[PDB]
Amino acid sequence: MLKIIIPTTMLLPMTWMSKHNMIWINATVHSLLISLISLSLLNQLGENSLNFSLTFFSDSLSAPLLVLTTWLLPLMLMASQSHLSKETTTRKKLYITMLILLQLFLIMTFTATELILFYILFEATLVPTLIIITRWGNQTERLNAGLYFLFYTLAGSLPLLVALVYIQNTTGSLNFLIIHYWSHPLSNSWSNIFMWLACIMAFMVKMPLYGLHLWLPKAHVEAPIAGSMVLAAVLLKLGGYGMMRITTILNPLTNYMAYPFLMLSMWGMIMTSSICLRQTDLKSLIAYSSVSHMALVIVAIMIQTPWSFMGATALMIAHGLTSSMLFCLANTNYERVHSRTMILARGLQTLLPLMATWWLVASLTNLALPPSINLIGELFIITASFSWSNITIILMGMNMMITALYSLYMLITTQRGKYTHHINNIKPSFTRENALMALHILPLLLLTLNPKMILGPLY
Amino acid sequence: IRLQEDPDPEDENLYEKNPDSHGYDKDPIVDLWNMRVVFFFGFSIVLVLGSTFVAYLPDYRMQEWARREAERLVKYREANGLPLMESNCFDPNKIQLPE
Amino acid sequence: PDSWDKDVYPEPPRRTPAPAPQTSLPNPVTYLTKIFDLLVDRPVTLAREFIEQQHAKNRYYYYHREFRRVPDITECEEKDILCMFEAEMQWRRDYKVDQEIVNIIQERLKACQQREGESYRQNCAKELEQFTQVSKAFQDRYSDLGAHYSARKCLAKQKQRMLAERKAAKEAAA
Amino acid sequence: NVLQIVRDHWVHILVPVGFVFGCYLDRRSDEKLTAFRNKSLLFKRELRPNEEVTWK
Amino acid sequence: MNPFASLTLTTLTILTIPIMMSNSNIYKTNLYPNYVKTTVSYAFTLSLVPLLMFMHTGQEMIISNWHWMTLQTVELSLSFKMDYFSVMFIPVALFVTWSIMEFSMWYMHSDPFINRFFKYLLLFLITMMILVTANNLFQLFIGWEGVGIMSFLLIGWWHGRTDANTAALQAILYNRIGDIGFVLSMAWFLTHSNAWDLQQIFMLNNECPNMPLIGLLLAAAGKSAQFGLHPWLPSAMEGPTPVSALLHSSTMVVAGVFLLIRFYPLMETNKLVQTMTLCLGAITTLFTALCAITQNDIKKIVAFSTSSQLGLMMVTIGINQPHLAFLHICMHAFFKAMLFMCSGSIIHSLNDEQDIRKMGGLYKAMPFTTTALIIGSLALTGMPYLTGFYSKDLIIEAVNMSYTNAWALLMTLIATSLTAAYSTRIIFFAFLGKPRFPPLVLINENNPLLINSIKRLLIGSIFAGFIISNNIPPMTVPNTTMPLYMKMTALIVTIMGFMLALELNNTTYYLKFKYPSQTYKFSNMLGYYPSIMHRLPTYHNLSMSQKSASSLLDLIWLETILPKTTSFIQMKMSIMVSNQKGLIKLYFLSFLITIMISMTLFN
Ligand SMILES: CCCCCCCCCCCCCCCCCC(=O)OC[C@H](COP(=O)([O-])OCC(O)COP(=O)([O-])OC[C@@H](COC(=O)CCCCCCCCCCCCCCCCC)OC(=O)CCCCCCCCCCCCCCCCC)OC(=O)CCCCCCCCCCCCCCCCC
Ligand SMILES: CCCCCCCCCCCCCCCCCC(=O)OC[C@H](COP(=O)([O-])OCC[N+](C)(C)C)OC(=O)CCCCCCCCCCCCCCCCC
Ligand SMILES: CCCCCCCCCCCCCCCCC[C@@H](O)O[C@H](CO[C@H](O)CCCCCCCCCCCCCCC)COP(=O)(O)OCC[N+](C)(C)C
Ligand SMILES: CCCCCCCC/C=C/CCCCCCCC(=O)OC[C@H](COP(=O)(O)OCCN)OC(=O)CCCCCCC/C=C/CCCCCCCC
Repeated sequence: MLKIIIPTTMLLPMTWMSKHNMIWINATVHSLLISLISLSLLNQLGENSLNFSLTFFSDSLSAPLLVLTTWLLPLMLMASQSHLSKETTTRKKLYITMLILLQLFLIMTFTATELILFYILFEATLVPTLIIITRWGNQTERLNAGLYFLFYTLAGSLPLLVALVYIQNTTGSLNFLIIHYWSHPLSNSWSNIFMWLACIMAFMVKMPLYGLHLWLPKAHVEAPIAGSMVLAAVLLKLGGYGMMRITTILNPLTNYMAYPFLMLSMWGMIMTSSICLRQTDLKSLIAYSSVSHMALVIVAIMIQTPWSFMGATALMIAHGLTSSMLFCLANTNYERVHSRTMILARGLQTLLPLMATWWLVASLTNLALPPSINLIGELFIITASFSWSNITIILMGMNMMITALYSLYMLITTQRGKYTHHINNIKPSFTRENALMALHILPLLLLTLNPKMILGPLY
Repeated sequence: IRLQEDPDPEDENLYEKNPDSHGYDKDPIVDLWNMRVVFFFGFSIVLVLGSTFVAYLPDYRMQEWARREAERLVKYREANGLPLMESNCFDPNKIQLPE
Repeated sequence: PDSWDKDVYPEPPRRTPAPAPQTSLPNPVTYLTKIFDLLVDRPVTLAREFIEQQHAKNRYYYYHREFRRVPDITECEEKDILCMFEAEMQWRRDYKVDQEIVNIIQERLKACQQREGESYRQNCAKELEQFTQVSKAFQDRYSDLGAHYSARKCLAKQKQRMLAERKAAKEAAA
Repeated sequence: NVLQIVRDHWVHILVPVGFVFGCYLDRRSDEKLTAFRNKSLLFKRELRPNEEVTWK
Repeated sequence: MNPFASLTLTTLTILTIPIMMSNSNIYKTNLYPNYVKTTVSYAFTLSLVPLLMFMHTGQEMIISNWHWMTLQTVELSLSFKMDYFSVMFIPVALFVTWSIMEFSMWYMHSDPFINRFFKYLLLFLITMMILVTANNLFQLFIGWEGVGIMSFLLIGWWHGRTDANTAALQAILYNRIGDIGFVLSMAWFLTHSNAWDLQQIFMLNNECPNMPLIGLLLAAAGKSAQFGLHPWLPSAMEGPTPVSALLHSSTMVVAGVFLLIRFYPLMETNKLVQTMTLCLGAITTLFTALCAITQNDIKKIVAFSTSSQLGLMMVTIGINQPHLAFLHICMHAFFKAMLFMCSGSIIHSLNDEQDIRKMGGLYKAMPFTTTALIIGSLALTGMPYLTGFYSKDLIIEAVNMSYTNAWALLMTLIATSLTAAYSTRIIFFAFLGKPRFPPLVLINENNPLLINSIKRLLIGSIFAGFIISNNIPPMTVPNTTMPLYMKMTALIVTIMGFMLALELNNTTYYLKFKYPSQTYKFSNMLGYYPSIMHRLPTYHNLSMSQKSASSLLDLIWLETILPKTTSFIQMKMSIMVSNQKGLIKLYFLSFLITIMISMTLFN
């Protein structure tokens, strides 16, 4: 994994030694090169994972997330160069450095072979994100959003650290291969119940679980465009990856401790879709859509079947791409009119045609339209939940109906209708914005063409 | 008033000075070359080359190998009357049950 | 064709009836088939002949990988990590092979149903029985192992099944 | 001139040399894990007359 | 190789071809509509060829050309089932689409985005072909959602029209409830049959159960606008007339009926689901005809007629006559497409006037559209030897001669009478009498595009039924023996409806004014179903979305429990700890207390 880690640690000096007018060009070009290099990890084995060394390893679950991170970095660079034109050169370099550090920590997190190193890195992802939010956010609420995000995540994660050190003391190793080959059943006792609670609650807060999600609207709405893109695409997937990795040793206690979390996830998925139906803010609408999708992923992981894990992985990748695209579209419209109210700007279908096409495609992918990988993952999760029980179909159907309703409501409100009469600063869409949308959408359709690359180890 | 504060500047339009602007930078040459490098590298290199690389990735998942092995096993078992799918993954002779 | 084994993928001998016309009218299907042969089949055949002739000049081979048997989880000692890893890998490969066996039987069932058409209920009883046996065995072997399945878990399930069978047999003989 | 261009475009080699160094370090890490090379029960075989190791 | 598979896949591919040319100067110019129409005509002939192949030897095939992915023991591959249903429906759909596209070349001349309109029509055709030829459930669902989203895009064609946007979203909502049912069926089939394809589903499901069959029934009702989920189809008239003629009435609303037909072995195995399908179809056809007989919008009348015919087809499926349902699908496609085209011609001639109260005198004002509409109405009502006779008459005879629900049979007969009634209403208020349109007469129906499209769909409305009936092999045992009065039941009720509706419409000439009745108010206002069911449930759901989920739970109580209470406790304790006056006497007395406590308590 050093052939991918070291190029980022070289991107840092490149950013800090480039000329003032070439920082964005250099960062984008070399981020795309690093993504191309990281595409090699998709060649996975059918029996075991790719164990590079004693510290880093790659799996059919880690590879798509790493590729998504490496592909997402240049898009964040494009959006940031859009909205940071008046900043000084030093602050531009600092912003690029924060993005690079976040990507490096995410790569090391997804490739870490030991639970304690994984914990250290996935906690280290907070600092660049908090700095980005609380420093380059636009509104007054960025400080409160950062506080909420940081303290929710840390209150979740500290008992996870205690549980990890206790597991190390009890068993002798936190290496994932060792804890998988030497896994032993977890007897039904209060101590095991609380260990299960510590681990699962940390990752549920990271997911986020319904009832533990307020930090997500707070942070996503108030963060800059790059922060919003990375929060939804990758940082939300740390919880799912951790739960997939950590549930090896939690059986058979997961068969009994999953009921409250399953009920919370299903009913909160319904509730957050309904909230999306009546949202006066576009970023809030997208954030609650993210909450619903991650609640579905939580349901899949908790029911814990080979068919659910594949759907969970596919839904994670598809939701990451779709949420990044939706946040980018909302940011473009915000840069037009300097306000996040959804009904302020209308008639954008007749004011900006190709951007309306991008909106339509993003909304179509947001709802499960076949044969998109969104639909593939959602359908796999729905079928696994149907096998689990036969009223999960009722809940999933209600969620799908409300999902289509709010997606098309957002599309119609933002695009259809008649344009606002007094808004006359909506310039034609930039080549940069259109290229950003194209780079968001085309990989989604290519992954639809080749679906087995994002179905996880269980395929 | 309570401060000596600058008024909020008017929003700047890139099309005002550069009518054919891609939206990357104020300087026309740097803007054009940023657009060129982004489009070339991203679309051409990443999309086309990575997509064809993924399409032609070698069969390391052993899907074709597993199909061939299954074909051979089915041929052997059906040609000799043995069941196509064994009832046990392991050998009861090698499994020692407690009494 | 020689591409696939006719025994692995069975197919009944085709019985096409001989045409016995009873009208002096021409056959539009026959005329259109002749036109299709003259306009499409011959050009594609010539193109494929040229392509195959090009292929035969640079002929090269690829092989089928062979794996030798290794001791399984039953033979592996407790907390012997190397033997445990070898047995787990072998069990995973055998699991994939069994999945492909089930897939082959299912494909045979589907093809026989479509072939028999209107009388599939009676004529496909042979293929339905084979699929029933294969599915029953596969389900008994890998039914509810879970997302984190392993050779140890499958062995424990087999031990539980064997204990239940032994108890039932002892009760019957009692 | 070349001296002015190189003074501005010398940073573009950093990521490529980092990639090369990372590949080299991957090779070095792999060369330290040759404890069961040509000794696994599944892949154990006799060496060819003109080769020293099965993999590097 | 047999030309069957090659020709079928070629028709599908050449349908797809003009979409690949949508980024070219031909798409930029004004030759794109004619280009798409020519491609559709070529596809129609190339699909007629395999129909000739089937009519001779009855050849049917499945083509699993490309393997998509293997999910353990479940293999999903791109498979097309070219059977009797596919090889008979494809030429009919392509013929109808060809006629609709020429009629749209005439009708949509002034539209700024006629090229995009033709691209959307072609995309809908492609998705419908995928749905029809799909061999496995995943591909069938792909076609399902494709035609749904194309309907959404084409209903709200005029994006500035709020009513158009509402109609599009309403159609999406009802089809999404249908998709809930479809996903239930797909999940059950996978779980209990280890496959998503028709071959293994039919093999393993020797006696199909209520859960999958009810899932399929719900999906079909949603897609075909049966009772309970009906209002979206009449409201879908907000789109342009070509969209209503091609998409909804003729080809897309028969998707649910086609889905039920494709699982006719399972439907034969079950009985309760057959009874439910029969009752749903009966109530749907009766209710929709009753609503139709008193509408003043010609597009609305034709839409309700389409819904009634769909209900009749669902009745046909419910009595275990799946092939009659498909025959009626074809015949109805023909004559309903022609009727919608004639209505669109009338609307265009009278300057976007869709009110029969303003139409009149068109019998002599427009000869060709008049005769075409009369022929279509006669075929719809079951003229003794037209296209609708070879399906509707057999359907009625099967309903009478089977072990059916008495109420369902009675409602079917009443629906036939009301069909005659609303056809009489259309003719009487659109062509007979004196003109009521504005004085500036812009009537001109001499366009070759319109004339040729109506001619092509007019020869089918007369002769296609005979040809199709005489060429298909016998798919069921005929009802040779029956009482004479029961043989004449369809004709008798048709004539009775004609006469009663004609008398009631002639009573309008009298200089006598009377207030409307309760039954008239119920029938005209669509049974009050759109009002209550579109105002009460939506209001309650949206109110709960903000009052309870957003405000009460998300913004108030979930904030009060974890983040606010903890912060308040920390603030209170911090104030308590730091609220010290810095008095050495006080905290040294505290030190003394601490020392005594340590000495005594700790041992
Ligand atoms: C909870 C109840 C649940 C019921 C479930 C079952 C429902 C079944 C319904 C069946 C259809 C009923 C009739 C149509 C109702 C709507 C009428 C309407 O809106 O007309 C305006 C509408 C025209 O409106 P417009 O031109 O816009 O002008 C506004 C009007 O001027 C405005 O003038 P208007 O407001 O004075 O006109 C309406 C008025 C006058 O219009 C009519 O009477 C039209 C129907 C006349 C024919 C139906 C009766 C006779 C049918 C059989 C005749 C032959 C029998 C056999 C004889 C030989 C036996 C060997 O209608 C009535 O007074 C009610 C008559 C229908 C009663 C339906 C059953 C009871 C409903 C609930 C109880 C309350 C009823 C009283 C009304 C409310 C309280 C005041 O009329 C038409 O378009 C024609 C309607 C009739 C044509 C079809 C006639 C034949 C088909 C139906 C009968 C079945 C024949 C085959 C039987 C086969 C058996 C095996
Ligand atoms: C057996 C042989 C099989 C095939 C082997 C092929 C081997 C090719 C070896 C040579 C490659 C290098 C030379 C060509 C590079 C591309 C230039 C080009 O097409 O420009 C035209 C295009 C279009 O040119 P244009 O639009 O500027 O000019 C049009 C013409 N006039 C002047 C009239 C306007 O160039 C661009 O768009 C410029 C964008 C920036 C390019 C920066 C290139 C940097 C150097 C190359 C780096 C490549 C890294 C690839 C990733 C890592 C490896 C996978
Ligand atoms: C303007 C008009 C638009 C429409 C018309 C456009 C022009 C016509 C295009 C028509 C395309 C219709 C679909 C037909 C596709 C044909 C090619 C396709 O079938 O090939 C697939 C090829 O699939 C590819 O693998 C898909 C590439 C997936 C790329 C993923 C993203 C690439 C990196 C991007 C970075 C972003 C990362 C995102 C998170 C991971 C099938 O895979 P496979 O059958 O096996 O290949 C056979 C070769 N083998 C046998 C050796 C294997
Ligand atoms: C299984 C899941 C539950 C299924 C039923 C749940 C129904 C939930 C209702 C959805 C809540 C609506 C959220 C927002 C939707 C968009 C807002 C809205 O109301 O749209 C307005 C729009 C405008 O009305 P118009 O008549 O066109 O008048 C226009 C005048 N200018 O109205 C609508 O589109 C709403 C239509 C759906 C409302 C609910 C009706 C569904 C109830 C029927 C369920 C019973 C089905 C029975 C099955 C029978 C087959 C076996």
